Amino acid sequence: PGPPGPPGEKGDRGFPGPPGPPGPPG
Amino acid sequence: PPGPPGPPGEKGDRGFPGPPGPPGPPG
Amino acid sequence: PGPPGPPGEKGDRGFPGPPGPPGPP
Repeated sequence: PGPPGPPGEKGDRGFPGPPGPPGPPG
Repeated sequence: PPGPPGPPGEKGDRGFPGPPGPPGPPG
Repeated sequence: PGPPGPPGEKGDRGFPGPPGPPGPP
């Protein structure tokens, strides 16, 4: 049988991160 | 003959969280 | 033909998130 195929396409970029923590109480 | 290409890769990790918000005002 | 190739590489990490909301007064 033949060799394995080439590597697949690179995945999509991740989603942007969430907003940061709420700031401290004043 | 070589096989077909592998599957597309997985989606990347979500970005890190942003920094803390500003403090509340003194008043 | 041979087997499928290796899975593609994982995607890049997303962009960092925005600043958090303001703290309470």
